[PDB]
Amino acid sequence: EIVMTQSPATLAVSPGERATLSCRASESFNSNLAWYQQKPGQAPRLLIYGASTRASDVPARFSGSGSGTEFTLTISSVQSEDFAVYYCQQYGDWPLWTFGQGTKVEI
Amino acid sequence: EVQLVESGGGLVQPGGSLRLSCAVSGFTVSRNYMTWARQAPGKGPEWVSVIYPGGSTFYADSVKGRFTISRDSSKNILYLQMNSLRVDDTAVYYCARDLTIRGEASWGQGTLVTVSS
Amino acid sequence: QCVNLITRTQSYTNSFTRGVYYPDKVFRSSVLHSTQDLFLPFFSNVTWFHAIHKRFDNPALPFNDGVYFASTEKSNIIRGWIFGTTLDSKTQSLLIVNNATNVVIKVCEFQFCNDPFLDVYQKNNKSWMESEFRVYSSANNCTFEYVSQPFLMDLEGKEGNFKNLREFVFKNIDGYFKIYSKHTPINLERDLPQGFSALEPLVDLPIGINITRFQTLLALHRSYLTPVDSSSGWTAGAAAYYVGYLQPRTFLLKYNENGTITDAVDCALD
Amino acid sequence: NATTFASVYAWNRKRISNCVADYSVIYNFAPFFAFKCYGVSPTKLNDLCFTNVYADSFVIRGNEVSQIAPGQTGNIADYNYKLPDDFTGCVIAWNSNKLDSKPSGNYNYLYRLFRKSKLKPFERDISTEIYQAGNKPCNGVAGPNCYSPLQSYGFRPTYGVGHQPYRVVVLSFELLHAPATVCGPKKSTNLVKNKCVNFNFNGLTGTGVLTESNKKFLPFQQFGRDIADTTDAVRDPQTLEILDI
Repeated sequence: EIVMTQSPATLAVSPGERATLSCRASESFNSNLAWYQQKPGQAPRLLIYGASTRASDVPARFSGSGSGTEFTLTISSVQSEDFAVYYCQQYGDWPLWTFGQGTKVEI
Repeated sequence: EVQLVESGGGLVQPGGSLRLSCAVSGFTVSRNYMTWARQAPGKGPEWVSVIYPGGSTFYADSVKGRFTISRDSSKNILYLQMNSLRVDDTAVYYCARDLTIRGEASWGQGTLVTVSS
Repeated sequence: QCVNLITRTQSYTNSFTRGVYYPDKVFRSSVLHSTQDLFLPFFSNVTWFHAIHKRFDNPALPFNDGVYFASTEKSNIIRGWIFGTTLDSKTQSLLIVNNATNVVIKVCEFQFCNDPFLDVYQKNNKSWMESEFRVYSSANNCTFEYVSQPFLMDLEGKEGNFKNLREFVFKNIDGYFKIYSKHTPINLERDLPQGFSALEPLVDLPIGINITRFQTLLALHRSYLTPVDSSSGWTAGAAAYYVGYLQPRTFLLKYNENGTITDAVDCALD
Repeated sequence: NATTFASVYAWNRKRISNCVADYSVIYNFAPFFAFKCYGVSPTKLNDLCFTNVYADSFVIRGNEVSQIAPGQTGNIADYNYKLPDDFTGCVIAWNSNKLDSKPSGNYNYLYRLFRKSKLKPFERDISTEIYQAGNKPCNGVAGPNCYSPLQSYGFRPTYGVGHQPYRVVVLSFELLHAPATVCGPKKSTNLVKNKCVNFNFNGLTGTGVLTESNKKFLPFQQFGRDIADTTDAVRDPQTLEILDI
């Protein structure tokens, strides 16, 4: 099935700054990518589905762009709560999908 | 709100058997897809098993032929019976109502499933 | 809808040499042969109905191992054909309609009326304004279709003397229902003529059914200017036609050098 | 080759009866993704005779055309279509990316993934009832977990091999006690004359030599057996050629 890589894997952005993450797929799916946020010791929380729309009670800073084998997630203003781990799930053959590996964002 | 409570985890030797319960509050387990997600401490999550309201159950490539996924509609509890466990099955187990096509998602707290001898 | 008349209120004659058809699709010339088959017996009692056409009847004609029909008439007021067992959404039923433009053949479960009726006036339009279609009116839950060429000879013939005689044989055997037809001109204007001609087959339909009753449908409808005299003019005397039944006997034939059946004898007579 | 192809949720029954199938331009049209034919083989399909033929049309992804099989369930095989286990036919699927997959998106193409039970084989369930995926009743409005049973494919020319629009034409052949109405038996060699030759006309076989038309056959006739119960006059079924044997 389709796997992914996350670039960069050593992300570290200061608070109050724009943040950029990129997901590169292995194969091509039907433009179904889900950006998920997991905090340490917490269940993962979905932010972006289809790489174009935010989730319920998710702020407007997170924005997805791109289609195909490259996707870009942009955080407008990280303020002391979005420092977590991000996965780009590929639900092109949903519910058969694949989550990420790890993108620990440091202060 | 949707609340998922996982229970039954613990230390079980490889080659043994175990049963996990997942209490679900918010909907019916016979009308929703329940994913039995795994997460490694070092790596990210993965899909392991899925279930359909019509009774269609699917397993991953490394877990097929050993696991049983079941539902209790009257008790609203998702059950997972695992047999012939290995060392690689030491992870943190979640009940995942992903449902990411429409755009709502709920994930359980999970239990640290440890398989070692 | 449905029309049933509360005002509801058989002149037998003789068939001499009628009801002979080609038994198969083989050709033989100037020879003779015999067949054990079901024909119309010679010199038999047939039911000549009420010899006018005002009058609109509801009989129950039973179908039994084929029916021989013959009715010399003009303008083709008699058109329909309904076959079945009870025709009330319980057992299988069959409908044949034989209008001027086309023919329609269905096998369905229709709710046929006790006395169904086809459509029709002109009234400064010169075309018949089709009023209603009270034949089945319901129960279209069936899954069959069959359309072919229009069957009968053209209608609205107003010749000074009687011209057309239309002769049919309905043979429902093996679930392989067969139609035999003949259109012949005789101008003598008296009942069944004394003569001889053969009938030819053209339609085989395999469906598989038991037919215990059949009934034919009449043309015209309610008298026009619908507010006045909608439907009260009619009595149980519908039309004039000839119906006979078939029996299995031996009916040794005679072929000419052109293969046309010219003479026949009965082996159960004198 | 149908423009505006019928989608998977509302596959139209196109029952074929009293027709003579060819089974040749079917195979010789478009590069087929999967020409799998379980139960019957497509090579002998032109020789096999069937009573009734159904044709159904699906539009599904390339990862969903493998779901169409007896005993298989999935996104399409559980709620969009179900196959009877006595199926005799083919599961032919296209690879139509040029005709479908608009750049703006073929959002008219959807598929069903909500149902209270499994689909019955050879049953179509087209409804617009709001599915109760949760515990609370819907009562018309989209409540807590009340959603439409349809989900959009969003077909566009950026998708993968298994996610492009895929046109599936499935043929169902059924036989019963009724005589077969759909066959492919059109094959007739040219004829010769004045030669010792075996002949096969309309199934009836024999041998001998041939002579052209001389007699006075009826407008409807095909068999000219004489007094001696011997076949001696025949007609060519394709063209009105009366022969003597």
